[PDB]
Amino acid sequence: NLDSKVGGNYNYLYRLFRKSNLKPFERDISTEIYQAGSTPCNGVKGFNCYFPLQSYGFQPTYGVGYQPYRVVVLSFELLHAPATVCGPKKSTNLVKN
Amino acid sequence: STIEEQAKTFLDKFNHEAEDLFYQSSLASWNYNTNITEENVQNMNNAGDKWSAFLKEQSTLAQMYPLQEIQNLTVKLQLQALQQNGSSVLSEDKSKRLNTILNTMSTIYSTGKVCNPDNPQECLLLEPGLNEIMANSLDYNERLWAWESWRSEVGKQLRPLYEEYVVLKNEMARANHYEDYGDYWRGDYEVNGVDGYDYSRGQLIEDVEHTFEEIKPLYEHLHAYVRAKLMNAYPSYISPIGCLPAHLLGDMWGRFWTNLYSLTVPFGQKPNIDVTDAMVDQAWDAQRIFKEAEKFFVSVGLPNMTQGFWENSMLTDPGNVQKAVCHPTAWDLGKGDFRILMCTKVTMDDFLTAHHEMGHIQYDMAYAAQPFLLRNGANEGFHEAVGEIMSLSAATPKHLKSIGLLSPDFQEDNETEINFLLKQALTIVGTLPFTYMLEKWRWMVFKGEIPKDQWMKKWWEMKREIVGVVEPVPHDETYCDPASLFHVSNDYSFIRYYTRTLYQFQFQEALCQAAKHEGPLHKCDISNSTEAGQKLFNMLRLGKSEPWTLALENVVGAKNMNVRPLLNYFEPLFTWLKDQNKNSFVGWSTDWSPYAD
Repeated sequence: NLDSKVGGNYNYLYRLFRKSNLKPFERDISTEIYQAGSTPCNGVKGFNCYFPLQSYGFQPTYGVGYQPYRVVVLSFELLHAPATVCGPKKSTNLVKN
Repeated sequence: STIEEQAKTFLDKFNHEAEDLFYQSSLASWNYNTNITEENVQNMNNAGDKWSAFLKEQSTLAQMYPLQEIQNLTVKLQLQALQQNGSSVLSEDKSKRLNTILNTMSTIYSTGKVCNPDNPQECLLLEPGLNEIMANSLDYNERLWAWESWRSEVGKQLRPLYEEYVVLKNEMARANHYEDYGDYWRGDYEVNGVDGYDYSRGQLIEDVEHTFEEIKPLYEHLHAYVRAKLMNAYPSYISPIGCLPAHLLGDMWGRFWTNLYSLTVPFGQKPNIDVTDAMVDQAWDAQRIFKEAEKFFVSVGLPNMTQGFWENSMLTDPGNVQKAVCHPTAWDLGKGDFRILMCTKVTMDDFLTAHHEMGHIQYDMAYAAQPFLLRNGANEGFHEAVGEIMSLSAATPKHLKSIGLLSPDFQEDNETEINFLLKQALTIVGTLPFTYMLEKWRWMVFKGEIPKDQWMKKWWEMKREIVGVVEPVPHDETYCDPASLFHVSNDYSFIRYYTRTLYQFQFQEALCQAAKHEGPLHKCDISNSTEAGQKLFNMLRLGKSEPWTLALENVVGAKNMNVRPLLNYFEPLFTWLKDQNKNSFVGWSTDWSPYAD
């Protein structure tokens, strides 16, 4: 109901091809052309040279299973630094005497 | 470094790009079919040419990956369709003229008409105009005027266009290393790469010929039954040992005999099963017709329909302002977008049609997890066969009494069931000889065994032998019967109709044995039985990614087509036809002619 629009949204891309698998918690923004074989590429599309970034088709008419989902991943890591963020507290009534 | 790694990389990226353009190409055709506008006619040609030229550009990189170095079966099948260059193998002059002949023959068929001999001012087009009149017309001259005069301005006019259609399509198969163009359509059944399951292309010729031999004793008893009913009308023109006229088959080309079911009713003193009058009292609309059919797929274990399917369905035609084609068709766009364009009225046929149209959508959901290149039926006959077996279980009296259409006190006996098996036989039994006749004729002409002058000489000669039909007026080589046909002129597969009958009856017998149904096969109902849907779901998700001979064994246990389910399902009708034909002559002769005495 938000991202998908009539005509398609090409702003959101993804990396289809990479020479190996990424390490945990790694981000690679490199746009360098992926080389499948031994044929030289040098940033020019051609035989065994493919542009890795591909587009997500976004329209409201697509099926429910393939609808894009906005995913928010919270990374919980406990380091040796002093703890700060904590859960919410609760305040009760005050009585005297 | 290996070719398999380079071929798989090309296929991984191609599946994404080909799926994006095919969706927009199918969406442009959807907006054009549902709404006639000047913007949609341009978007269909624009999006259609972008997807058509996309396969041509990717075919250049597809031929650079030989299949000899690939040991994977799924990779070679994805590169099998991409290896063919299509019309690019033809010369520049023959490639441009090929689309011209196809568009010319399709335009003449749509714009063709036969003016009334009695009313020269009124001129009615074939579809719907002439196709509707030929159904209910009982007159001898009225049917002959529309049947004979059509091929005069069409069959004779399309002859030079058909001669060019044969020459252009033969040069494409020769560049593709095919024996002829008749072998091109037989390449859809081709299976290679697996030991013992290999299926040769030339084997189909012997398969359709051998299975048709066991069809003859069933077809001869039905052909003599229809001839005995129409013998009293014209005893002079219709001989007991002769053949039936071509124009009296119930329509133009004699594809289906259902139009003759009115006069062929064995017992007119008993009511017939009809859900039309039952839905009127229940007050049902087009919204609940698809809803009740969706629960039929849930009772067998198959998944339900997505919310976008029922919301985007087109339930009617809003007058002439926005016009949509009422011909039922299941359109599959992609990425889970499923839509059906049909004009839904309240009739007994629309109930069985809803199960057929939703059968194609339910069939696409199983293999939808496969890549775009692997999304397809295993052959051309499995597409429509899956939707028919869903309608066969719905037409049974058991399923009608379940939801309340048919009264539970309705008497079901031999007299009621024989009347029902005869209606299906006219559509089924009458189709097999006619489909085997015209398809075998095309294979002989495309091969070169029949000279151009003998086209019509062998057409009617082999017609009395197969379907037992003789022409009232003899025709010369100028006329061409297949040129006016919808499937031949539009370059669609005509073989899918013959094999569909054999595939749908095999699946009907196998699913009823898995659910432990007893009695005759036409009494079987697959509703409420979840055991049969599980065995079928395994094959439905395979598609063409696996050999159709291997996927067929996982259901019926057979590696090829078999006539046994064809005879068993028609066995109750075959026993009744044999007793009624004792007073007549079983079979026909090819030496009888209406103009030769």
